[PDB]
Amino acid sequence: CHPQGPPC
Amino acid sequence: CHPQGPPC
Amino acid sequence: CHPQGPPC
Amino acid sequence: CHPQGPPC
Amino acid sequence: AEAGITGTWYNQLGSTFIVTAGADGALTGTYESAVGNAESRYVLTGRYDSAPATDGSGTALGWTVAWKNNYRNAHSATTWSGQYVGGAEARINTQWLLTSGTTEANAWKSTLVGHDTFTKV
Amino acid sequence: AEAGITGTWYNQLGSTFIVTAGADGALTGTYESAVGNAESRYVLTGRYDSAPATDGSGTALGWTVAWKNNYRNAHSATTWSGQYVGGAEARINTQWLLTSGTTEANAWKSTLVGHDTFTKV
Amino acid sequence: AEAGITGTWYNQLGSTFIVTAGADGALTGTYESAVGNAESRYVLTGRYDSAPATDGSGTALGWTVAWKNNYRNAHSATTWSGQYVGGAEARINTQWLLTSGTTEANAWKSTLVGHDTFTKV
Amino acid sequence: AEAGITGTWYNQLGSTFIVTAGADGALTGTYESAVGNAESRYVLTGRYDSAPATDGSGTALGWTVAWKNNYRNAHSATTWSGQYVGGAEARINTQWLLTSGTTEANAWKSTLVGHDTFTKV
Repeated sequence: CHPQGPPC
Repeated sequence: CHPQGPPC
Repeated sequence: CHPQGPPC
Repeated sequence: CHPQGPPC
Repeated sequence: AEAGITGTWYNQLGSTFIVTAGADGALTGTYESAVGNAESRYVLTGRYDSAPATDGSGTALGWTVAWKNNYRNAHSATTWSGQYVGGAEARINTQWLLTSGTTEANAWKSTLVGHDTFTKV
Repeated sequence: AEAGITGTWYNQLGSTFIVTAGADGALTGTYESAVGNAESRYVLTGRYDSAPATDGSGTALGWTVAWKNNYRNAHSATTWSGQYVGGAEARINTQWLLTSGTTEANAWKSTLVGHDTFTKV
Repeated sequence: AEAGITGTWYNQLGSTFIVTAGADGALTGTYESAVGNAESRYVLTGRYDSAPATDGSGTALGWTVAWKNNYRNAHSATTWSGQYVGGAEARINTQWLLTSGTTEANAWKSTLVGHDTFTKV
Repeated sequence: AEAGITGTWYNQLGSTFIVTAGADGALTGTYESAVGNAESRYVLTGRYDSAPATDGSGTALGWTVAWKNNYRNAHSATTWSGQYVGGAEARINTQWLLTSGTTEANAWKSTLVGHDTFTKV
């Protein structure tokens, strides 16, 4: 759920 | 606990 | 001209 | 002779 | 480059980054991951190597984003290394390294590697 | 970290970098490759992710250096991604990507990868 | 996988590789760079990790090609690490490392990194 | 090389690999992670590029290990790319890529990168 993925 | 680390 | 490129 | 090596 | 780099870029996953290429090699801006909320905007800073070119080469550049803002603190940072190619279909082709803070036993697996291509469209 | 990161770091090849870790995640400083002349000093800029830690983890960070100064223009840039570990033997362990500006036919071979460990000694 | 992996794969640059996935994790075959001459065919050997999957995951695999045959000896070797995804549009997505034999002073710049996506079409 | 490569190598984390360098570029052997039980032994296969050298260069090589044996199936594979340097303190310096089988949404984070140096001692 890392900031570098989608979404988030 | 991946086979590429220690131990295991 | 490395074997991993094009051509060669 | 790249700036990231030694020397230079 | 410089002028050409300045602007908004999008990658294939939905991320967007807005950057300003300053006269003396600086790159500053924001990276936004998704949704369209302030919570996905992170600061980015990097550098580009401006060159007289007579043969169509790309402009080498790189930037870093630490994944912390007022809504999230992911304890990690990502660096993108690549080159800007301008023209009709200007793009920035990159390879990235994402490192997470780990304990020393887990250091061996703290860095992910990947690639991203950004376009203006 | 922050305080701990601020200072001079040396790697195994002879390079030195002096950095200031600013309160809100910024990293700014200079990287010097060798000889001990102004001609080997380049500007570096990056970010670090400051975290409350209760288990001895490293602090994730990254920085970029574009290889251009008033004496050299190497048409390339390097990004280092890693983590800072403090203590008696504080170190910054990193993996780096060096990309050179190429023509599109040679793009496939424009990026080198490696690793560097920096210490205060 | 296995069955699915066996066959001919092509990448975006024009290279082709023919591989046989053997019952107990082996991958064997040939990699051909271009022209369509014996002079561009090199032996490849690798392994794949066969798994019972109930959620659509890829099959992890990797292979190596040493760039020497009877017509060329490039003093280098490339390893590809990635996963096979089957189906209508089966593909093998990889990241590769190409290392050239260097002297110790140049070791720091002996490895290139990149990515390749192979398809059956 | 060849002869020189054949044997047992150890890395800084405790792993051991036993390899045979065959006359025509093949590398075959086993990799063992730890404990000293059959449960940590995995098959490895790779290639090396044998060259007439007149200037002390390393021998480029690479190998793959799929992390499955009769006791474990880690759904991943690791490839090591590097060079063998012989002599008093012969070593194999490598960079590795470890890819795990993921679903397509998680593909972006399926590969870890690192480095390892192996010695005979």
